[PDB]
Amino acid sequence: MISLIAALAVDRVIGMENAMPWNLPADLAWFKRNTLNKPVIMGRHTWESIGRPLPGRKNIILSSQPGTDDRVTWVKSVDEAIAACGDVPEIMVIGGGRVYEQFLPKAQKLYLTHIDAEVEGDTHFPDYEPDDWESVFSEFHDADAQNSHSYCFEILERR
Ligand SMILES: NC(=O)c1ccc[n+]([C@@H]2O[C@H](COP(=O)([O-])OP(=O)(O)OC[C@H]3O[C@@H](n4cnc5c(N)ncnc54)[C@H](OP(=O)(O)O)[C@@H]3O)[C@@H](O)[C@H]2O)c1
Ligand SMILES: Nc1nc(=O)c2nc(CNc3ccc(C(=O)N[C@@H](CCC(=O)O)C(=O)O)cc3)cnc2[nH]1
Ligand SMILES: [Mn+2]
Ligand SMILES: [Mn+2]
Ligand SMILES: [Mn+2]
Ligand SMILES: [Mn+2]
Repeated sequence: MISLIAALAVDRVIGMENAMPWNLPADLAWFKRNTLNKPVIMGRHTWESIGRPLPGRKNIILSSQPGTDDRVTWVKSVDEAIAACGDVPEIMVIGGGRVYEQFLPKAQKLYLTHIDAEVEGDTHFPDYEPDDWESVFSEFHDADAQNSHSYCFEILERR
C-alpha cells in the first residue's frame, strides 16, 4: 500500500524556494510518528531540502542521475522506488510536488495537515478529486505557544 504525507498551507502551497518557511513542531512530530519504521520515498529536491537522512526509516531518493551519498538508496523510476521498498505493509511518499503528482494515482491513503497560514510558494500539492477520497480521521488544533498557526490533521482513504 502506498500513502502520501504532506503539510499544506492555504491554496495547497507546500514549499517556496526549496524550503518550508513555517515552523510547526506538532506537525513534525505527527510526520515522525506516521513515518518511523517505514520506507520513505522522496524526490531529489526534497532530499536537498531536508539535508540529511531521516533516522529509523529506509530513505529512497528518486533522481535521474547517479546518487551522491551511500547513506540512502538511489533509484531512477517510480517502479524501481516501489521495488526497493520490499514487501512492507505501507510505503510513505514524502514529496515534493513532482513526486506527489506521480504517486497520487497509486495511493490508497493521504495523511494531510492543513495549516491556516498564507504562504507565497512555488510548489503545490496536486489537485485531488475530492469524490475519490473518504475522510476517516480529522483532528483540529488551535495555535499555541509552540505552534503559531492552527492546523488540522486529516487521514483520507481512497473510496
Ligand atoms: N509541505 C510538505 O509537505 C512538503 C513535502 C515535501 C517537499 N516539500 C517542498 O517541496 C519542494 C520540492 O518539490 P519539487 O516538486 O521541486 O521537487 P521533488 O519532487 O522533491 O524532486 C523532483 C526531482 O526528483 C527527481 N524525480 C522525480 N520523479 C522522478 C522519476 N520518475 N524518475 C527519476 N527522477 C525523478 C528528479 O531529480 P533529478 O533532477 O535529479 O532527475 C526531479 O528533479 C520544496 O520546496 C520542499 O520544501 C514540501
Ligand atoms: N505533515 C508533514 N509535515 C512536514 O513537515 C512534512 N515534511 C516533509 C518533507 N520535509 C521534511 C523536513 C524535515 C523533517 C524532519 O526534521 N523530521 C524529523 C522531525 C522529528 C520531530 O520533530 O519530532 C523526523 O525525524 O521525522 C521531515 C520532513 C514531508 N511531509 C511532511 N508532512
Ligand atoms: Mn520502467
Ligand atoms: Mn514483493
Ligand atoms: Mn489544506
Ligand atoms: Mn495563520
